[PDB]
Amino acid sequence: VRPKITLACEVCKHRNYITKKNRRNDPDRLEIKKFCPNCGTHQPHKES
Amino acid sequence: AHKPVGQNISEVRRNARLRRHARLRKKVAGTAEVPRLVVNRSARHIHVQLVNDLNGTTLAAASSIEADVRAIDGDKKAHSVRVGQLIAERAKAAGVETVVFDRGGYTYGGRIAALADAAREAGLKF
Amino acid sequence: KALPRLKQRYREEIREALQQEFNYANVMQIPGVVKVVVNMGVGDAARDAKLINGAINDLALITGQKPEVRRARKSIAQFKLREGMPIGARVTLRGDRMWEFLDRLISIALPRIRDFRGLSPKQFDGTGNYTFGLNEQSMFHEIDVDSIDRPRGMDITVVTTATNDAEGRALLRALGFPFKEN
Amino acid sequence: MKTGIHPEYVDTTVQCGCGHSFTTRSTKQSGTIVVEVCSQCHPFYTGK
Amino acid sequence: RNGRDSAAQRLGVKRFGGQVVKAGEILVRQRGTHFHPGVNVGRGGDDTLFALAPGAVEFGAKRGRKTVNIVPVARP
RNA sequence: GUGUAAGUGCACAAGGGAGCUUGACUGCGAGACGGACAUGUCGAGCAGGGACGAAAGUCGGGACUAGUGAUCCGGCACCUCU
Repeated sequence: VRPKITLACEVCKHRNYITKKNRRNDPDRLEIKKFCPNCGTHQPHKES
Repeated sequence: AHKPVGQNISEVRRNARLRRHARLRKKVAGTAEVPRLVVNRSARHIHVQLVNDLNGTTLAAASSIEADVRAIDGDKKAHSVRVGQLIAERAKAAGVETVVFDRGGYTYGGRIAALADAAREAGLKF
Repeated sequence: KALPRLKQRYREEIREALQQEFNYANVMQIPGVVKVVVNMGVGDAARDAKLINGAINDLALITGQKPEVRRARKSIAQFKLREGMPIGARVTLRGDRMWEFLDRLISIALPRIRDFRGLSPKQFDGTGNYTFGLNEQSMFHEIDVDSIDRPRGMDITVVTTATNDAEGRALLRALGFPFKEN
Repeated sequence: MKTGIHPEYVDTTVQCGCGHSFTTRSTKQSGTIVVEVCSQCHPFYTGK
Repeated sequence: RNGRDSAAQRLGVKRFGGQVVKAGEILVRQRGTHFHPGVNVGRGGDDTLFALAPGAVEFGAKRGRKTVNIVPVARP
């Protein structure tokens, strides 16, 4: 299934971005780099 | 009764070059103040023109055929560099400042890259 | 300062022989070979992958260069074949490598074929390209008999510049191909 | 030429039953290759 | 079994030849690329053609494709 | 052949392959389409900070049209609100 999951920042740790993914294709916690507004730069967003 | 069975390699090369030049002409076009620098490269020479597509003319042109750029004893890359400088300040004389580089369906490297940076360092920014 | 003897032979005497046989109007109508393509279609590799690795080693030892795996471009139920799994390996030989492989094959591999009675000269197709196939891989001394575990034949094709079957067969015969007589 | 993707080449001397010395590159590490039968001694090529 | 149908999508040409338009005005609403964008005409995510500059819509053909262009009407 | 129904298209490829990458962004948005209303749809362009590219440039998910549920009520994270 592709459940709704949340990607939080690393520095301030706000659960900003959400999206779906297959829990069996990528059971490991996702890692992607996205734009964080308040910090104003591009940092990776980690799963919760 | 000597009929070759298939296409010659020259025909295949010409058709492929024309097709992949046309495929890149989708995004590249030249205007009056932003003309298109189209380069044609052969095994012995190289040619460049400044084309304004909306009307279909050539503001400036340069090539290796002319004897002035024939005189340099340098290698083909050197000839391309000289041709790039020549097209650069010919365009300077033509009132053209900014251009778009049409590579003519060839890979951007070797002689083509050589005269590309030759034109770039001569003041024609693109 | 070094040339394969087959290339020297073709450049010196075989070219002149073809010229006098066919009286070409220009010196670049002389038919010369272009490339030699080796195919070994496993087919049974749809079950087990290691057959493909074995074919890879066989082609690497025979030709001298790493072969290319050909994927199955169509899914067929009778052969239980789907898209994506390997089917056969293939090597394209050109220039000095092709000349040396041709020399080695002609002078060593063909006489090593058990009860080798010749190659039928009827295998050309219009443009003078010869396609023949073997049954095993033991004819080459590059690959050891004890090393092998299962026979694996190949499909050798020699595409030439020639336009007709007669010119291609003449060029191959002058090259030293052991054709039959019909 | 991709360096590490192909086997090794070496001056190989092909020896036939007739004793012909054939210096030509191949991949066999023995240096000299001894072969019992070839085109020079095969019945087919010799007309026997 | 029958009786299921979809709502009409109101596709077609919205501005016809000679009509003057403003920037960003939708010209045609289409599923495929039946009309291809021309000069001063863009293409949307759903193949919708919209005007990139003010002017008069002009329907033309280019290399066998029917295209839609915008004629830059003369300023008074 | 285009993930998937059919239709409209796509060979200039939107079809096939490879390299890097996360724009499957943040604040917006002139002007429009369609509509009883609520919905819904397209969008040039500006700023920030990025990806790819030599560059021009393209990128606010997927060739397009289906894959979804208003309001109330409640949960979680942040806020320089009370």
